[PDB]
Amino acid sequence: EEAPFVIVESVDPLSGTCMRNTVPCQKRIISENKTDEEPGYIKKCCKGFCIDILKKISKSVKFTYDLYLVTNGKHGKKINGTWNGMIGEVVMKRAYMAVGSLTINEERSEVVDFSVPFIETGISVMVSRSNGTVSPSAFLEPFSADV
Amino acid sequence: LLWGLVFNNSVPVQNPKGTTSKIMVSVWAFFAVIFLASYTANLAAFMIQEEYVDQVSGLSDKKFQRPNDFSPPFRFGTVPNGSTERNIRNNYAEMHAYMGKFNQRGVDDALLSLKTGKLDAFIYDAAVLNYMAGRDEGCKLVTIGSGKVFASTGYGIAIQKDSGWKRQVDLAILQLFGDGEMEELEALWLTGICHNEKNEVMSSQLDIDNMAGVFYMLGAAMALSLITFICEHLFYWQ
Amino acid sequence: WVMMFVMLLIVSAVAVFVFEYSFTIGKAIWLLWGLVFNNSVPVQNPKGTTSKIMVSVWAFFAVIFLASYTANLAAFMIQ
Amino acid sequence: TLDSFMQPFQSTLWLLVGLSVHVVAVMLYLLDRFSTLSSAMWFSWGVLLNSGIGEGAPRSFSARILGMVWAGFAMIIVASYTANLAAFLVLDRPEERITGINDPRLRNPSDKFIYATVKQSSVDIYFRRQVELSTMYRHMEKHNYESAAEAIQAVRDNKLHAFIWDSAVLEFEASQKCDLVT
Amino acid sequence: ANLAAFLVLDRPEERITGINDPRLRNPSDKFIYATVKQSSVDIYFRRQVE
Amino acid sequence: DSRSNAPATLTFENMAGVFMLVAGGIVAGIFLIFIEIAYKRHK
Amino acid sequence: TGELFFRSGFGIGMRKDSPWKQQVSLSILKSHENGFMEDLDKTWVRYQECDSRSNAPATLTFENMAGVFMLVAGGIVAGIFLIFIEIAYKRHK
Amino acid sequence: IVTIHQEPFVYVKPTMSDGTCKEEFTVNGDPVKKVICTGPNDTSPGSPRHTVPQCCYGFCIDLLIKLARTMQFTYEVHLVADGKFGTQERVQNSNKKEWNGMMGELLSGQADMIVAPLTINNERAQYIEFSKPFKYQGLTILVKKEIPRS
Ligand SMILES: *[C@@H]1O[C@H](CO)[C@@H](O[C@@H]2O[C@H](CO)[C@@H](O)[C@H](O)[C@H]2NC(C)=O)[C@H](O)[C@H]1NC(C)=O
Ligand SMILES: CN[C@]1(c2ccccc2Cl)CCCCC1=O
Ligand SMILES: *[C@@H]1O[C@H](CO)[C@@H](O)[C@H](O)[C@H]1NC(C)=O
Ligand SMILES: N[C@@H](CCC(=O)O)C(=O)O
Repeated sequence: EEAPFVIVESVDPLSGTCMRNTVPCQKRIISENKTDEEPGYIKKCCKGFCIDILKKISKSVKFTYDLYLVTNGKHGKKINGTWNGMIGEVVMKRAYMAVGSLTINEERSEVVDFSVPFIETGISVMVSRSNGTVSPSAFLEPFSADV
Repeated sequence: LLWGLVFNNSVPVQNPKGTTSKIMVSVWAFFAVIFLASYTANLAAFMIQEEYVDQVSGLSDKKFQRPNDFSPPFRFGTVPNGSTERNIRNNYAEMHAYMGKFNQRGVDDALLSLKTGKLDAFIYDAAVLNYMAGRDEGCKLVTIGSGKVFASTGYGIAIQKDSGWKRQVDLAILQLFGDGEMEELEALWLTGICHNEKNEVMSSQLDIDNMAGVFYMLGAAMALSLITFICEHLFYWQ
Repeated sequence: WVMMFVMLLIVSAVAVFVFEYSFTIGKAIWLLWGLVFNNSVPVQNPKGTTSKIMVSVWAFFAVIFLASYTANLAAFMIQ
Repeated sequence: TLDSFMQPFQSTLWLLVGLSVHVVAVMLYLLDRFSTLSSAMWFSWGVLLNSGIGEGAPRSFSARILGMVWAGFAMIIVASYTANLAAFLVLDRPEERITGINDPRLRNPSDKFIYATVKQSSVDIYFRRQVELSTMYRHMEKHNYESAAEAIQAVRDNKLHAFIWDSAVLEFEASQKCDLVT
Repeated sequence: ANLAAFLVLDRPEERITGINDPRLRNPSDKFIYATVKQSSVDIYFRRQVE
Repeated sequence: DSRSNAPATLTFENMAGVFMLVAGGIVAGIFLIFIEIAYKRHK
Repeated sequence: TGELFFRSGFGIGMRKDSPWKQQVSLSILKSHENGFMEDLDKTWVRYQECDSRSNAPATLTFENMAGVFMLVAGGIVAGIFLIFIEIAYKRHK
Repeated sequence: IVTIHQEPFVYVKPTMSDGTCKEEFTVNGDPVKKVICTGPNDTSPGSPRHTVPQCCYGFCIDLLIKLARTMQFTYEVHLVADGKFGTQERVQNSNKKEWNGMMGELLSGQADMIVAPLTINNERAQYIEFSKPFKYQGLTILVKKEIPRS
């Protein structure tokens, strides 16, 4: 889950499921550390832009899918010579794919294969707008230097 | 007489006794009145609609390159464990250590801190920042410039290496652009309320930072006045 | 406007008995009235310090008001 | 309307402006003797106020160059004041008005925007049948009211942000009490 | 004042909104627009029937 | 029928902030008469 | 005028099953992050000399001067004639 | 390599008499690299076209030189025959269809790369392979500005 690309919702309390225009996805939870819990999950469903893109791709080219949320480590970061996160999942089999917010860069594109980008992104600076304007020489702004 | 009369009739002066002299000053006064009125308006028009300028350029500025060498130190932060931090580390080694104390936790916490005043600038992905700035309670936050990205990349689908599905996935993705569903999806999911078309904040009270020019010209006039007086007095001393 | 006129009369009388301690009544009214309207009309200024101090603030009042009015009247054209 | 004096200028500017008038008056006296204190004080302070009082003038060539430029600074202050007051009386703070049914606020409901209609009406039929507005119906059915007259009272008390109903009824309601708008 | 009113206000004369403008969707004989032959712009317009 | 722009004919509201200063000088001018007449007799 | 409706990007066209497929793609991605790509934009694409802004409120120029300065000048060349009238009328009555 | 005349990206200028064209410096005195191009003159190809050497400089080929620096491979650029980006047509009323433009030379062994502005779409992606884009853009409309108010 990240941005307006993937939004994770909660299950409707009545029917134990959730409505249309949404894909059910199951997020794993770990409770006990002394004795780890085997196949203990919770059920949710999530929607967003990438979900719609995946739905259209699956409708176009025929295949079946089953989303499941990441376990730990956000997107991905090479930590002491071992990946973790979404990239760590896909590079260690048992994932085979990955969707959502994941930029393309040289270091990350040497262990996986990327598709054609469907949006333009980058690095931007965000500041709070000041309740003022600029006018250092507004008095001399009108007229011309020759008159 | 003429210089006082042109600038809206202030200083006292003795008028000429002659009749043709009285005639000429009349048309000169008409010209002066026309002149002045126009100038005032013009100034109203310039002031009424003036575009604002953000007080920062980009990632190559004195504010960023030299943080402490400024008036009240400039504070900014970045959420770690991401692509932006890795990109910043390689190309700007000096300014990476300065933001260690200002590492945030999440986007919501960073936005809250920016609203309160703990931070002054935020560095993160442009696509999400545009959405977050375009959908806010009020119009306090801006995206800098017109959205001049620095490291242009794009979001993609990660697939396992050496697999046949890559070509079909790429063709299916490329198909959507041609038929135009991408436009509909972007309009449905990424549009916001604001548009950032450089609207008039309707500035107020004309702080001292504006008329610094006119007081500088007055001071320069004073300097030349006493310089000329000293020179003339010493010349007349002989 | 009408309260401005009546206060102009009041201030004229004020200047009258301030000068009491060739400027008695009509000339002074004419001068003050002239002073509001961009100082167009030639006048005969008094020669008392207290009278000058009294006239200065009226001057101020005149300058502020004229400015308001032009600006305010410009709004009708723009809306 | 405005703060007659306080709106166009800061409080800090006036003291600087008032002090600056006193600065030159001291200087004008200096040039006269080097090559009338009250008379010189009247001149510079009088010019900025546009009032005509006083007969003293700088006879020496020293203050003639300085006196002329001082008159220019008098008009620039007043001229800027007039333009600023015009700018404040014309512009307005930006605001967002719902453009219609395709506005982003309604299409993707948040947790702080509430709108509803009258239960068991023709509006409920319109939204239920269409599929593209399925995400909009769920938010509406939780806050729907019982009657049109009761629902309008809720908008006044800030328990509801928007109300969807026929334009014929609502257009009449806006005129009677113009603290609402369509 | 009148002078200020004349200065400030002006008419943009409806300088084309974009691809959904009514001037382009159903064209008359008083508006002409064209592109370069055998380009990617031709592929975009020809491929879809709308 | 005020629509939304609604140009405002300014009322007495602005007059309070301006007429007080000029009216205040009247009661502040009579006080300085006493020092003026005293200074003439003193010097 | 207007916004953008068909969004894509320029690319380096190569034939399929080419040995240069892998190396070229990595080189382009490296050029973006190290700042070399934006240097080209400043040199060849980014320099503006024409005025920005749509309305572009422009100050008055001499064209206004000719309409007003000539009027007062015309009085000067016409005022000299009137002086002769006054002095002639001075001795004529 | 095969390129195309495009004003912002690929400039085309005639060479000097001796065979090496002019030396040029930027605003800050930075030398501008130039590559010899062998393209046909007489931009309208109706008249018999004769190849004539020229020299090019601009955005695309400056990127080409640095790209060729790391891979250590030489190059020799020429210009497309008829100045068409390329579309797929039908010829001689037959059952076989072929490309017409700079895409034909790439397919028919007369070229190996296209360092030129060539957008990515579904039609061209089934025959050639595209690299990651080095510049994002879109389509827009150009119209004449109105007259200012006197
Ligand atoms: C960024 O990654 C580092 C990895 O070193 C995270 O540090 C760990 O965070 C977890 C969760 O709080 C702790 O249990 C570990 O003990 C931390 N490791 C160390 C060595 O301190 C860090 O929390 C991550 N930060 C964010 C914002 O995701
Ligand atoms: C020409 N004198 C003016 C003026 C002079 C002095 C003070 C205020 C003003 Cl408003 C100049 C600007 C508008 C018209 C006007 O009355
Ligand atoms: C780093 O390298 C390997 C795992 O990649 C491991 O043997 C080693 O202990 C790691 N170091 C630390 C400090 O975890
Ligand atoms: N979108 C980034 C993570 C967020 C960031 O680094 O700003 C990535 O793909 O790594």
